[PDB]
Amino acid sequence: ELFEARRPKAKAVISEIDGVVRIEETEEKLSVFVESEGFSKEYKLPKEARLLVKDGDYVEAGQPLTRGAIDPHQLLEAKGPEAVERYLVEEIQKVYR
Repeated sequence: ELFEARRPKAKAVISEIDGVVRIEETEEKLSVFVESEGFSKEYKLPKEARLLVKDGDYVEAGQPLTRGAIDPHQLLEAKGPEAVERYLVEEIQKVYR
């Protein structure tokens, strides 16, 4: 899955830009706002999904919000080549180790 650069089947959502996390939990919804100084994008997730972020936390661009495998391509647009190289080499080594 790593050597072929495939979007994982159960994949985590990563933040596109910087901001601070503001949680919203409805009975039927679990939207998450990452709020920057200019404007902000909203990510709607399944209700039972696991989160890595406490509320009101500062998240860099390309930081996993969800638990799951990162899509290497989403990461390439957000963080640039060196960040993807870091992710691939370590994630491969995880299995072999």
